[PDB]
Amino acid sequence: SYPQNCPPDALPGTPGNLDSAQEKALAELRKLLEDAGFIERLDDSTLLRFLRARKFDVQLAKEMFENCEKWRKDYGTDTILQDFHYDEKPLIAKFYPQYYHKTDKDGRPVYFEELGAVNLHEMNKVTSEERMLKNLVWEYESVVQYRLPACSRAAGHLVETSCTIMDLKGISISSAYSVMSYVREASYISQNYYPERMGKFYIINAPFGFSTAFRLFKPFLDPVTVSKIFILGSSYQKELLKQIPAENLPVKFGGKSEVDESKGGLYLSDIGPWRDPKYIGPEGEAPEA
Ligand SMILES: CCCCCCCC/C=C\CCCCCCCC(=O)O[C@@H](COC(=O)CCCCCCCCCCCCCCC)COP(=O)([O-])OCC[N+](C)(C)C
Repeated sequence: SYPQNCPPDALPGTPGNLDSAQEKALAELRKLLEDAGFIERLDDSTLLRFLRARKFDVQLAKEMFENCEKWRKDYGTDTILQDFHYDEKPLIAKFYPQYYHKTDKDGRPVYFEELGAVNLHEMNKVTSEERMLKNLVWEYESVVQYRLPACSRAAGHLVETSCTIMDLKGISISSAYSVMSYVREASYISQNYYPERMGKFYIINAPFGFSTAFRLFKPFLDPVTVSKIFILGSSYQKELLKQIPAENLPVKFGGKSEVDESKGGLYLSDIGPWRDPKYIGPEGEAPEA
């Protein structure tokens, strides 16, 4: 168990903040699904996320959920946490940092990626696209099962979304052509299978003409997705501190938070309430390496 209701000042159609019509829509969809033979992921949070993804259209949300359930069983997502071994992670992480550090003002996990060293040919030597997306699915289920529950216990309310920061420092804009396929697949996964899991998505240190580049990706992205994405130049600090306390924001990004050499520095640690024994529960500590 952990807090299951969003704060009351959150949007409607989120748990704890339903009107009678949203209520009836949730009970209807739940009954449809129970009739279909489903069992897992009939909790308020999940179903309201699919409803919200379809503006509370019951038949459309049901179709969404059913396709997602189908893909979970086709991809083997339900055991992926125990059946995927991303052994090449220490290699890829040196091109492509992907880490967490603490929480935002609403309790969301803060997730970071740095793209300035990503080189496609090198990682092509290290891995395949299919495995990188297996790892993406793996990190989604991991944040769901470990990070979000602890985050919810720490905030005192439900937390179901991430605060993501993606640093473009040092990318070459001409590189974007090379990753559309990957982005198309990643976004396809995030939108159809993890709906309503984005919270805020900053893009910092963006180089000039990047707003032009991002156009190549826009035909992949839901409008709800694009409304979450906030593109910034090198003046990102004030904006980040609006959303994350300085104590929780790494020093390289304008805040005051630090990680020691001992603990693996910023990249290799995984500091946050999902590491705190006060806030870990029946799910245990997140896998860590
Ligand atoms: C060799 C093998 C294959 C090769 C693959 C190589 C590709 C690798 C390289 C780079 C990958 C870059 C894109 C990755 C997409 C990340 C999105 C994501 O996580 O999903 C988000 C959906 O959000 C979207 O759908 C929006 C994505 C658009 C922004 C990306 C364009 C910037 C690229 C600039 C171009 C620079 C080019 C660089 C060159 C100097 C969800 O966000 P969230 O909920 O906050 O996150 C969930 C948290 N979790 C995931 C931890 C669970």
